[PDB]
Order: sequence, then structure tokens, then C-alpha cells
Amino acid sequence: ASKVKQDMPPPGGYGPIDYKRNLPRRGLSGYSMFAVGIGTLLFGYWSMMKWNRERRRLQIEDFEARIALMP
Amino acid sequence: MFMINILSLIIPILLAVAFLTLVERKVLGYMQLRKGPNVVGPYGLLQPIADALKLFTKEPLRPATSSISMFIIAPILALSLALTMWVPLPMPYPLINMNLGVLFMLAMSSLAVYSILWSGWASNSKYALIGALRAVAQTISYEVTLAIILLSVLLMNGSYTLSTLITTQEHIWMIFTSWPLAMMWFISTLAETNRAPFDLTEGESELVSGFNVEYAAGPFAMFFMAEYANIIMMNAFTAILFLGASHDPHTPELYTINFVLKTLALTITFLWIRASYPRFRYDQLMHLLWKSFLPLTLALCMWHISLPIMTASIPPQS
Ligand SMILES: CCCCCCCC/C=C\CCCCCCCC(=O)O[C@H](COC(=O)CCCCCCC/C=C/CCCCCCCC)COP(=O)(O)OCCN
Repeated sequence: ASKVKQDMPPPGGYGPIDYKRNLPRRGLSGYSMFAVGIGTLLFGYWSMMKWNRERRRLQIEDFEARIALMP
Repeated sequence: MFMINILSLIIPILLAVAFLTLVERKVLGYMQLRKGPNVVGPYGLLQPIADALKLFTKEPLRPATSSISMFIIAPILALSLALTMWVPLPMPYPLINMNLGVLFMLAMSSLAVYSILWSGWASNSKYALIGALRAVAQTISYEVTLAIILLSVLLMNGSYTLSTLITTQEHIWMIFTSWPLAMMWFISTLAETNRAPFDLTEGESELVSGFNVEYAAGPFAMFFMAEYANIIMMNAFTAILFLGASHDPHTPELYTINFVLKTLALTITFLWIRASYPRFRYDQLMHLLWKSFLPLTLALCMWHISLPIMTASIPPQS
């Protein structure tokens, strides 16, 4: 003869439940990304310039060794 | 002694393909909140062996309506070509040293499409035929821009020799000089290997098994091995072309370790991309490759012809 016991919601109420779309912005601006890309390209160009000039000098040296040995 | 070198190249590649199947399954499983193979062998280490033994002990079918000669020739061509495309790769020394290695890869890869073409035609079924014409369209989409990108990148190498790429990138990776070309090349290699989002020829949701739908057992297995060997080979080519390892002539093992790590990272990126995206429509692939990639590639080719002349940065070895 005890009290009625049934599955029921708790005293007061259940906590609020989220349902709305949540997609944060989470990114840099286009200007920053373009600037970083162009800077990387320029740095690579200058490094390649130095290395290619050094390689040209090395090729000239090897060709001169061949010229010395040819006769 | 040379035959020992051929065997030491071709057997480990097949083992790497076999275990790449397992690695792909596990990566896809863990990106999908599951595990993947972990029962047959510790951590699914024996799963590839079980797959191969099951396939080669299974009955092979010759379709009643099919051309038998082409039906049998196509997988042989696929596997042999996939094996052959490895011999000029410098790791840091190549098995076969060619003056024009890059053109050799280009020609052999453009020959590899006939495996799919001829298997699909010789099956004499409708889904296989649709897969074969999709292969035709895919090659028409990617070939020209792939070749122009290769030329633009190699304009700083000075030649077509693959070993010169090691000394060209002695100080800096080539990706810091041509990263737009690197992006277009990466997408082109995804399209060239029939990988998602460009896995149009198989077309699993759309075409059941597509070009290889008729194929079963051992013949079917050969196609799978060829495709995965092509995956690994193309990523190794990308690593050599854009992320150049430094080579010490008295310690080539360091170069080999670094290069293998880089190509493994690129292959895992392939698997990641497959796990992450939906599939293209095959007219959309052609429109992407002909309306966006081609004009940019032509402009960048003009730029990469002009730049060494303007800056007096022309490479050696005429
Ligand atoms: C100072 C002088 C310098 C000269 C200028 C240099 C700077 C130039 C800056 C621009 C370079 C941009 C290059 C990008 C090339 C493609 C760009 C593009 O627009 O392509 C997309 C399509 O590109 C893609 O979407 C790719 C599809 C396949 C995606 C597969 C997975 C994505 C790849 C994951 C990361 C890949 C990393 C690449 C590099 C790897 C390392 C080699 C166009 O498609 P839509 O948006 O539909 O519009 C076209 C019609 N309006």
C-alpha cells in the first residue's frame, strides 16, 4: 500500500538539450594565407637561384677537367 | 647478381602491397570508430596471407561470352607493368639507370590503362564496358595536364634523370618552390590511380564491380595487387619529386629510411582522403581537369620557363 512508483522526470526539470547547428568559423583570412604562400615561393626561388648558380660553376669546373684530359 | 637484385626488388614490393591492404583496412576502421582486422593473427598480421591463400585456392571463371585471350592477357599486363614501373626509382640508387626516367614512367603508366580497357571489353558484359569507357574518359581528363606539370617541375632539375632530383633538392624541398604544381600533381596522381574520390572505373555503388566484375579468384587478385603497387609507386615518385631526401654517399641507408618514411606518409594520406570524401561524377572530373587545372598549368608552365632565365638560375647538364 506504499506510494505509487512510476518512471517519471526528476523534481523541477531535466537539463536543457542542445539542438541547433554548431559550426565554428575556425580559420585565418584569405590575405594571410596568400601572403604566406607567396613568401614561401619567393624564399624557395632565391634558394634555388643560389644553388643553381653554384651547380653551374661546378659543371664548368668538371668540363675544364675534361678539356685538360682530352689531348 | 643482377637477377638477385630484381628479386630483392619485386618480392618486398609484393609483401608491402599485401600488408598495405591490412593497413588500409585498419586506418579506415579506426577513422570509422571501429577496429578492423584483429583476429586472424596478432593485430590482423596474418589477414593478408589468409586473403591471398583463399583467393588462389578459389575457382577461376571464364565467362561464356568473353574473349578468352584478352581476358587472360589483361591482368598479366597489369601486374607486370606495375612491377616494371619500379626499376628506375633511385633509392638512392636505381636498379636501372636511365637518361630519361620520367618519360619512361609516363609511357609505362599510359600503357597501363589498356589493362582496364581490355579486361572490360573482353569480359563482354555491360558493367565491365561502362567501366572501360570511364577509364577512357579518365585518361583523357588527366594525361595532358599531368605531362605539363611534370615538365614545369623538371624545368628546375635540368634533365629527365631521376637521380638528379636528389642533388637538385640538396638544400630545400622542391615543394617550397612549386607548391601549386605539387597540389595539382597530387590530385592528378589520385585520378591516375583510380583512387577515391576518382575511383570511377570500379564504381562500386554505381556499377557493382565495374571493369573487373566478371573476374574472380587468382586473376582478380592480380588486378588488386597491381592497383596497390601503383599506389605505392606513385607516392614514392611524388616523394622523390617534391620532398627530396639528403643523400650521404657513404651512408645510403639514411636516405632509404627517410624516403620510405615519406612515401608511407603519402600513402596514408591517400587512405585518409579515401576515408574522408564522396565520389566525383566522371564528367565533373573532366571539367575540373580541363577548366581549372589546365589553364593554371599552362600559366605556371610559362612562369617556370621564364623564371630561371630572368633570375639567371638555369640548371646544368644540357
Ligand atoms: C610571385 C610569383 C608567383 C606566381 C603565382 C603563384 C601563386 C598562385 C596561387 C594560386 C595557386 C592555387 C593552386 C590550386 C589549384 C586548384 C585550385 C582550384 O580551383 O581547383 C578547385 C578544385 O580542386 C579540388 O577541389 C580538388 C578535388 C579533389 C580533392 C581530393 C582531396 C583533397 C586533397 C587533400 C590535400 C591535398 C594536398 C595536396 C599537396 C600534397 C603534397 C604533394 C576548383 O574546383 P571548384 O571549386 O569546383 O571551381 C571550379 C569552377 N569554378
